[PDB]
Amino acid sequence: DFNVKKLAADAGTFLSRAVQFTEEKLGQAEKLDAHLENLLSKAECTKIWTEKIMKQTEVLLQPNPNARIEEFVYEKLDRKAPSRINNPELLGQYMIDAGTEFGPGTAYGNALIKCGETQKRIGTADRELIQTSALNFLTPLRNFIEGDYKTIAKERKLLQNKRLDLDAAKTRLKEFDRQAEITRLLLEGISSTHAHHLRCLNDFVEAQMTYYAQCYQYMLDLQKQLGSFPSNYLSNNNQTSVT
Amino acid sequence: DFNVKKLAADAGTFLSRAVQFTEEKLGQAEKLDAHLENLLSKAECTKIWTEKIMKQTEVLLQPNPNARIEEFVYEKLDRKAPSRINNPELLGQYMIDAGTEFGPGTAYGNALIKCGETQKRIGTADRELIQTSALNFLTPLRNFIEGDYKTIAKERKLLQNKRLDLDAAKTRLKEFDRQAEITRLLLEGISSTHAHHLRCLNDFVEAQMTYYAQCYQYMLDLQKQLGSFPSNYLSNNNQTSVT
Repeated sequence: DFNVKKLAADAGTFLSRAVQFTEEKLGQAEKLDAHLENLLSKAECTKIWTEKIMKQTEVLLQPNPNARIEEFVYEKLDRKAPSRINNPELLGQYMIDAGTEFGPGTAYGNALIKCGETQKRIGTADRELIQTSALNFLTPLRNFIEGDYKTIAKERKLLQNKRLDLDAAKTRLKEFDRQAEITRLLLEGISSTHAHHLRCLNDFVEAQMTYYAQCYQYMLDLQKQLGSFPSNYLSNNNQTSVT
Repeated sequence: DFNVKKLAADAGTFLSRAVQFTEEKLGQAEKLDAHLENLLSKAECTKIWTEKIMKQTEVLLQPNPNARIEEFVYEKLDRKAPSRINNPELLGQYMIDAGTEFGPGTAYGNALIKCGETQKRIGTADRELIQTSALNFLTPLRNFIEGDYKTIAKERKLLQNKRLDLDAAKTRLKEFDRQAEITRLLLEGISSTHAHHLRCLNDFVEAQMTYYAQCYQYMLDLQKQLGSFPSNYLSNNNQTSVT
């Protein structure tokens, strides 16, 4: 009865320390009073959070910092680059050829090109889905990464550089005021004036959302375009079908 | 003016013969009169069409016979194998940790876990999407591949085997009737009695379709759960926001 005791005694420490082992892709700022160290740590969480949503919409598997390495490389122009081909275009690309190869004297000939044009028009919607996820969700946050975030990192880097310079200036008894003011104004801008990312998430969920209803209400029309075999080919003299 | 003539003269043959170069993964049956050779060729198109829809729903890129090689390997049991993790589970898996790491004294604390639980409940819907595409669309057609299609290929193989045997029996002048009857009944079963795949496509489009409306009408609720900042935090004394 002592093994299952000692088995839970050194496993509680392993279960308690299972958090601080991963989820790191950048450095850490210099350890300032709690009014400024809390703003600097909140800036570090704001940096890791603003640079950890854009890894999520392009690939479909993002549980790891490999998607953050995929996010750290960035692209501004879309020139000489087409859309990525999706599942519904390839779900109808063969079926067009299968419908013109199978046979026209059969009720599948009024049926396979209906599903083929259905999949080929969900193909343009999924071509739109990769564009509305990359133009209003990937683009302005990336331009804010290479915009004022370099200015914020520059002002806090010169803050942490010249803080030790004024430590050298004040500790010998007998560039930090203006730099700390611009840095603290940037930190209070990215904490208090945070009306930049509520709209980004609230428009990203609408940009994902307004494709699902369109392709659903277009796939509802396939039962109307395909409803002739429970009404006209149901009464066929060759075979009966499902009503 | 003769170069652009000859350039469009040898290129018409290349544009006319751009079809018969690919799209082949099995063999061809033996070349029988047109009432039986047309049924045998229709059986070959029925075989390539029935064995070329199941390659399309699992992977998202199927323009080539590599998806047909992925389709030729088949799996019956789902034992000791979980669901594949999708995009919305991984779209909220970090955001739960980001919400409990960022800060609770801010209106994002009433906002990030809302989007996180939204993405985590689209995660179960995309966990359902890989199951309704693999259980009612991949499973019974695969059981029909290793079911009566082996019987159809066996009866037509013995047809093409003993047809030359009765050619040997009849051409020397001075097992094919019953085999040809069972084979022709199987070919007329897979041509005329074709009420097996209208329901499969008509239920595959409903199985894809009834996820889109559910996740759309669940993402419409995020504007209601997130509508408190255009009504209560809009009148906040720190900052105004968007209405």
